[PDB]
Amino acid sequence: LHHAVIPHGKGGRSSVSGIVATVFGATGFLGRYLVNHLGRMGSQVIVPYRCEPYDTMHLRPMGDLGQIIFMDWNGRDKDSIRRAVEHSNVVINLVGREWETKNFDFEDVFVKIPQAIAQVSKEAGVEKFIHISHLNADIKSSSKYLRNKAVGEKEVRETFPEATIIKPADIFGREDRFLNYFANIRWFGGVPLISLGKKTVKQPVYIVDVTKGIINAIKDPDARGKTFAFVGPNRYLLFDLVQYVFAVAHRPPWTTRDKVERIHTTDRTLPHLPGLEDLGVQATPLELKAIEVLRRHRTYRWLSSEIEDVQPAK
Amino acid sequence: VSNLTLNFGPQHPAAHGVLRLVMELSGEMVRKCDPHIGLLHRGTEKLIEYKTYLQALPYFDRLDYVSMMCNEQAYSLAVEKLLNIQPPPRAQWIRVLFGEITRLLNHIMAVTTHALDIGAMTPFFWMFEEREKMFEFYERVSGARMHAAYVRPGGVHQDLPLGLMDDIYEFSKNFSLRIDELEEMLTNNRIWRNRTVDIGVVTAEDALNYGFSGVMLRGSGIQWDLRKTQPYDVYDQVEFDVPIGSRGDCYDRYLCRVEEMRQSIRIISQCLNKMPPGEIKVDDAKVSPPKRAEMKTSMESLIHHFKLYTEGYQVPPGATYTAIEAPKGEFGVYLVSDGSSRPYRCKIKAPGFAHLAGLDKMSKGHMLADVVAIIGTQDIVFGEVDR
Amino acid sequence: TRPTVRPRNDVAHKQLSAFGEYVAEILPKYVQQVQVSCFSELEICIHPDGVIPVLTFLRDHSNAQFKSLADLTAVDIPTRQNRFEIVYNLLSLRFNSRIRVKTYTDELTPVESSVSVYKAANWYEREIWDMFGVFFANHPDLRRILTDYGFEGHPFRKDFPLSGYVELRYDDEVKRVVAEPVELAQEFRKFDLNSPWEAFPAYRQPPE
Amino acid sequence: GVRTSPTGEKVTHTGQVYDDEDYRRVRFVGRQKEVNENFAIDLIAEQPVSQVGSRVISCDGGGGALGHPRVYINLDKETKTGTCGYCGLQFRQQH
Amino acid sequence: TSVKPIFSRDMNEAKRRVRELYRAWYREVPNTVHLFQLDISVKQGRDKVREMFKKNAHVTDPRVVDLLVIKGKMELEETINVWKQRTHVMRFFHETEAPRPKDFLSKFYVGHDP
Amino acid sequence: ITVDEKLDITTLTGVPEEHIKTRKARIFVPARNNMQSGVNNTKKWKMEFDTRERWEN
Amino acid sequence: TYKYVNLREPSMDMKSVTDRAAQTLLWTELIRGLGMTLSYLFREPATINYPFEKGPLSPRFRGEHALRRYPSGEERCIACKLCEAVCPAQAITIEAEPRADGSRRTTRYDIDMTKCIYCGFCQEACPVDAIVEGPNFEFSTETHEELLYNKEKLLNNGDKWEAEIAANIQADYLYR
Amino acid sequence: ASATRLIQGLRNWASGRDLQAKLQLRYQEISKRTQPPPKLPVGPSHRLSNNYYCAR
Amino acid sequence: RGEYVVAKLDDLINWARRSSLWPMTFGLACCAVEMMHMAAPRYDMDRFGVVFRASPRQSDVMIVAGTLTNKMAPALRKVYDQMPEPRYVVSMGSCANGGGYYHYSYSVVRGCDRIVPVDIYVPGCPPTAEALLYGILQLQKKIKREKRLRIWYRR
Amino acid sequence: MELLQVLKRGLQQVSGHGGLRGYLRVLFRANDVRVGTLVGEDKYGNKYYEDNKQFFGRHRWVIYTTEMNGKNTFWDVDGSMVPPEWHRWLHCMTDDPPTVKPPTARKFIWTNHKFNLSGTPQQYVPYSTTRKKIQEWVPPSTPY
Ligand SMILES: CCCCCCCCCCCCCCCCCC(=O)OC[C@H](COP(=O)(O)OCCN)OC(=O)CCCCCCCCCCCCCCCCC
Ligand SMILES: NC(=O)C1=CN([C@@H]2O[C@H](COP(=O)(O)OP(=O)(O)OC[C@H]3O[C@@H](n4cnc5c(N)ncnc54)[C@H](OP(=O)(O)O)[C@@H]3O)[C@@H](O)[C@H]2O)C=CC1
Ligand code: SF4
Ligand code: SF4
Ligand code: SF4
Ligand SMILES: [Zn+2]
Repeated sequence: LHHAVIPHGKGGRSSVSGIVATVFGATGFLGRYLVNHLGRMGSQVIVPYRCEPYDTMHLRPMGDLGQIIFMDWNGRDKDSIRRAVEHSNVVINLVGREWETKNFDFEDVFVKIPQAIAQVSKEAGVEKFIHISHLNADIKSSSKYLRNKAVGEKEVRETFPEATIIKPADIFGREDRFLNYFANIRWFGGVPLISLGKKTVKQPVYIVDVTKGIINAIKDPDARGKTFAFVGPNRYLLFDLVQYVFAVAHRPPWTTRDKVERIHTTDRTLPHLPGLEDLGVQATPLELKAIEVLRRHRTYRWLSSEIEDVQPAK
Repeated sequence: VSNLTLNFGPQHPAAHGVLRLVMELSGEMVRKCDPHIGLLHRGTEKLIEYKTYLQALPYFDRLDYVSMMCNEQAYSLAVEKLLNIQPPPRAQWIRVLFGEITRLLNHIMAVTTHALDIGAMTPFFWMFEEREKMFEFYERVSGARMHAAYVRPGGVHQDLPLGLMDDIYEFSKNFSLRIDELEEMLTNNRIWRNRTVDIGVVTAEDALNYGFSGVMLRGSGIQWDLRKTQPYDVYDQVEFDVPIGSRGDCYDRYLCRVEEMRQSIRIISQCLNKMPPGEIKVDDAKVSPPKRAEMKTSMESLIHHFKLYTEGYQVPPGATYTAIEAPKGEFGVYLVSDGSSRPYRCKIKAPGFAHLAGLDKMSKGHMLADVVAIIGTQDIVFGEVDR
Repeated sequence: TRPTVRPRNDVAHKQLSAFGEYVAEILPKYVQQVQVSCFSELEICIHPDGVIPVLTFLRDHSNAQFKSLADLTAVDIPTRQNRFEIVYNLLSLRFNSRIRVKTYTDELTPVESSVSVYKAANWYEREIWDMFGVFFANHPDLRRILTDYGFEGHPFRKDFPLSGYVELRYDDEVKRVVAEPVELAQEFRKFDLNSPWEAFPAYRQPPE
Repeated sequence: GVRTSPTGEKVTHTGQVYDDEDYRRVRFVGRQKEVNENFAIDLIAEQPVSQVGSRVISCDGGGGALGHPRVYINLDKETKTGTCGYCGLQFRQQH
Repeated sequence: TSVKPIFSRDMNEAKRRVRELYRAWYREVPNTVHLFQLDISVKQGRDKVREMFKKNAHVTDPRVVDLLVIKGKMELEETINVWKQRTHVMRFFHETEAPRPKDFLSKFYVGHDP
Repeated sequence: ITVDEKLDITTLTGVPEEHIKTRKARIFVPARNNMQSGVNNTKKWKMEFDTRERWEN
Repeated sequence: TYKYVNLREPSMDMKSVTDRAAQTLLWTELIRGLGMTLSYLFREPATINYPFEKGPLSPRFRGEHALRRYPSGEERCIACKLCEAVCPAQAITIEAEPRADGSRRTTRYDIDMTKCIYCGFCQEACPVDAIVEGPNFEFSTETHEELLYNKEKLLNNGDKWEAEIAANIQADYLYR
Repeated sequence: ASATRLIQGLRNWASGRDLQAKLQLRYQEISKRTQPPPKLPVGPSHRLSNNYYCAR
Repeated sequence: RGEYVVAKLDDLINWARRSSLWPMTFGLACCAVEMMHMAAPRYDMDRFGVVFRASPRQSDVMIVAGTLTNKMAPALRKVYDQMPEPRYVVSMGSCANGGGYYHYSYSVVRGCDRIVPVDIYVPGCPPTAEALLYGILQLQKKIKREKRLRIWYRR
Repeated sequence: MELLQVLKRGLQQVSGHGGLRGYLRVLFRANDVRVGTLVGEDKYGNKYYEDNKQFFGRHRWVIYTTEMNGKNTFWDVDGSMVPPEWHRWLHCMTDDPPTVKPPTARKFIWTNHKFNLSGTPQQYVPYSTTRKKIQEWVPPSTPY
């Protein structure tokens, strides 16, 4: 054994597969799914967790035995992150709230934490480090978190040059914070957005496509040192989304223009970057999965739901 | 159209095992009930084929867990019968003793849990205290609480610890008083009675075709017993008498279980009086292991030890069906032996697997609220039914 | 032979031999082989036709009753031109006796509806279907007992390994229990316990 | 006071020590690696060499009915110490 | 070679009965996929049904055909009713089976003699 | 009865998964374990399968 | 013999049916009998405080799987594989490499307490009584990992208490 | 039982006669533990000169 | 300083919430009987405040006892899946805790981890009622150190 | 008339056992408050009490006290706090306490008998024994 060298048997549930890794965050959503694929293919996992002992139990069933091992840490001091990644095939980063809390700010959450964990990543002598951020991270203003995190990718690429720095677009799934938010914003006052109308082009991407993107990126060579993004394959919707996802599924602490300007951010940005198939994985249109996650209503009639089919100028 | 389809429920607070059920009914009345069994099925009979006789025996312990030493007695009698061996007398007597003790267990459970299901929170408590005394006996005997075997082919091993029969006597002394306390707790209660009187009756010949064997045939006409007719061990000798009932009414079956508890006290008593001090295991070194004193210091004892554990004794080929009286009724294993160490194919017979198939007819005439009592009345364990 | 050995009786032996012989005289059509175990349990072999006639008989005739069906089962034996032995095991209520009825079938050849004699045969037959796959002609119902609804493959038959071909687990992807090709943490270590020397000289077969 | 790896792991009476490369070592982070602090072999040389003025002797290994089964060991060759096959405690014939 | 055929003497009536069965399924696909609240489009489900028929299409002996038909009407007899939860009806679909490489040098590249 | 005489090779699709295509089955009479002398292990044909990989958990 | 119940003649004669209208009507049997036999309440209940008190047990009781060693500990286990051979759950593992001294012990001796049914067979089969079911039931691990025992954990279990097990074995070896 | 006055009269007056073996089993009759150490017999065979394994 | 209030209130909602913890008894197989003996008078549950009541909605925590077959498993996870969000799973018996005396054949699921996450594994076959009880107590002592709220205070 | 004996039982046990604060102490400690029964051979911090034999099943009882293994505190009471021999004699295993019949006092037994290691940084983690398997080959460091 050199580095986890010899996978065994049909992948998953005690099949060794290839990797060890680690996942920061993972206490909710995208990390949860990602670990579900890593353990689902049998690899060992290390999930460092916040001081909450209880809420991580939901992640237990997906690790078989002797895998998904837990340890305490906090992003402030080196030695914890140092201790977590000592033995790893790779390491990947998922971090940060969509709002600011007390001690933490939008700065240092996408800034200092990647600085540290990437620094000790290089010092630990580990390869294939994956780092993520939001799509259309730009030095230009109108989104605090976004200019910040853009500087995040700046330093993440400055130190530890070789790594996959990958921007998904608005990520879409079961427990996610985006489309569910639109479903829950319909309440009193009816003023979520469309203040000036239009002006918003957006292409949400369904989650399993993203996480499969990460797992191919992690186990496929020539995914290192190449930055690229994810794209909702077809939809590329206007605000007609809001009235769509509001139409289907019918009808029954946050933050300011940080949040509403966040969701109001508009761009698909730059065409030339390896999109999806350049990483070799299929893409999912919105419809079916949207039904799945939405549920609700009275459930008794399948009906049609009249797909939006914005595809403006597409 | 009308009717319905309703379903089971996951547990009552005492629930032993879970069934589903689908009852096509009329307004608060069940026209058709179709129990779905097989919910808890652990696939024992496929496992036994892979493990030698001495190994597969705990399966015959825990296939029906409530009554245990009885099932032990069934499988052991099967291997002895097919293997041409007799256990020494004292082994037979001990086996009888704990047989009827175990019968006292499964009966007191069936009755009490039948109460707790229906209502009547307390009798469960009063009597399962005494049941805890019973397991206090097992823990001395076999060195564990419930599933500990303490039964082999060719006789039991590890005879009673010195001073056990005193405790046995002491419990058996006043158990009569306490069970009579239950008989005042019930039996002339207008509630319990007036809930179960005519519910789920059976015609004798009908019970024969449906193959019910147990307190069923007892309480409904058709006087029959395996204990009396086909004595399988020294259990022949001791005197006692079985009850019956003429109403076939499911109340008779209750009272018959009771009187079988009392008679079980008689059998326990006489057994304590008759106990010969012969020995535990048979003396044939190749059927059953030697005790350690002979094991060490003596060569052939060592060999028969070592092989009798690794390979295990070989049983000549033959097909046997043995049947005993177990507190749920007639229980039996059909052994099929290639001349070998391992068994080959052995299908146990679960009385619950028969009795359960009868709910179709038995429950045809009473609404579901008493379909509760219809299921609970015939002693049944869904761990034994499935297998 | 006095201690340690079961004393055997020749009374029940002669009686049961007489009775089986009798059955052979009265039913020449279906009867093939009538034997008595040396521990005295009569066992009758029957062609896979007269199961209905033979059992209709053994329930009646007033010189035999067998009102109660003890247990219905089967044994999966490869090496035979017919894989299975359907074993009817009966209980005589009046006379204190039990006799067995063996019949055979392959996979495709059905055995026809023993229900019409004994109601107790109702579930035993279904359980046989699910766990083996012997089909039963015009049974009032056929369903799955003891196995999962979507399950397949008739487990008890030796073609089916100890473990299954599937497992269950749960994952936050689909929010439902799923199935994956069986993967054991431990190999299920296999043992060869069968020793040479033919411990039993009697049952030996002629070599060829 | 067991021989300790350069990593700090305590090797065992059958040396299991992991290699610095092996990822599996991470399972000991934050939790103790358990090993019996008292080796077996170290207690064999602890024992004196028993001597018997007879030619052929027995070992019950701690008394009757508790211990290993009897075996008679041959002390004829005195250029080595005849050892029990169960206990491991040597014997010699005195001179 | 003797035999006791079951519901049909020749492959003709076999083909007849399997046509019947496929009619039944094609009836009750929408009612089920709506009934357990599956996420599959009726078209897709039907396609998997006809697929599962096509998998066995190479059989000849009408005993075997008839027996398979008994299997079919049995499982359909369980899905027409509620006896089978969302789980198994999904379990026909394989979402959580990882895609198995069927091309050689990919198989060789990993599986070492599957 | 109308026995319906029929001639074709018997095959079974009512049994497990795609393992049928890949694996070859072996028939033999196991040769006596040499370190013992006796034949009762022999005399009965057996069927075992091509083995497959195993790893250290 | 048959002794049967409920076959009786209810008397429709007077002085029986008096107490039948009294019985149905006034609930005397119900009230008196039941309410009073519960008013049997006052007997001191049987309850035991488990942290501070413990129920009875037996010298043959079966706890957890401690390995034993001789005086001047030799690792009493010879490696002879029996305890693994008779394990009805198959859960044991033994791999034995002859060590420096030439005597044979086990490299990896493992148990899955999950799989383990707590037979007692491995306690009977051991020729030297190396492994014995402990007196102590001490359990409730927080992970499925922790219930799998190395040879090492079984040793340390044996060192934690022996004179315990020595008292039990010394008591009951006459029975076995 | 524990010292009981007028409540044991209540119990004597409800459910009838009692006080033989209080339901709780807590009063003596515990056998001590094995005053003698056990010594067990051995049945037929276990004897030279009588037997050859063929007969028995 | 309010962190004193934080820790104190933690010991309040925690103190009570653990002091009661009345679960539901799933009770598949012969471990269920032993559990009932924990509910018997001798070993009685009630002293510790644990109450016996049956419904997954009222259920504080769940005891998986008995052998878990493939056929039962989905229903089990549903019973888990309509439950008060704070919840805990105690695996009783050698079977459910990793497969026990079967662990093989097919119909039985191996461990109850493969279905729902688990907290207290109590071995035994059956675990002696005392042992099961010790498992519940140790679960309480896992409830003590939850320290759940002051990390919601994010310090 | 009779009740005075009862209130003298309670008054006696609370008076002699623990004193003024002792009744509250033992009461909240263990909700079972018993008459002081003999001594019970203290050994470690935990003190033992063997009843006069007044009744079975609740024969004997214990207070675990505090500080065991220089770890935890009181209020943590559970099993395994008893050492091995008191585990034997407390469970009815044997009717003879450890001081009257002493243990064999072997040299290699633990002198601590520490707590219960579940949880905490001190915890048992299972792992593979033996030694590697196949001893992979290595290339020579000298080119050509
Ligand atoms: C001289 C001038 C004229 C004077 C005239 C005086 C005439 C007096 C004649 C008697 C007066 C009435 C006596 C009480 C009658 C009450 C109603 C009754 O009789 O109920 C009985 C009834 C019978 O049940 P069952 O046999 O199923 O029904 C027959 C239907 N064919 O139902 C039952 O038996 C079942 C009821 C069970 C209820 C549950 C159990 C209750 C237990 C506690 C009850 C006692 C509570 C006492 C009060 C507490 C303090 C307030
Ligand atoms: N809509 C979206 O959310 C989109 C997100 N992304 C990117 O994907 C990433 C992952 O998304 P998602 O799964 O929703 O992330 P989550 O916010 O749901 O999960 C991250 C976890 O890490 C914890 N965490 C890590 N560092 C800190 C810290 N310093 N302070 C507090 N908590 C911390 C969080 O809180 P706790 O400490 O309590 O565990 C949480 O448990 C995002 O960070 C973003 O870069 C991209 C596009 C869209
Ligand atoms: S008690 Fe446990 S280790 Fe011993 S034989 Fe039984 S299952 Fe195996
Ligand atoms: S039976 Fe005893 S000596 Fe033999 S391998 Fe097992 S523990 Fe070791
Ligand atoms: S662990 Fe043992 S007692 Fe519990 S359910 Fe399984 S077989 Fe029964
Ligand atoms: Zn020796």
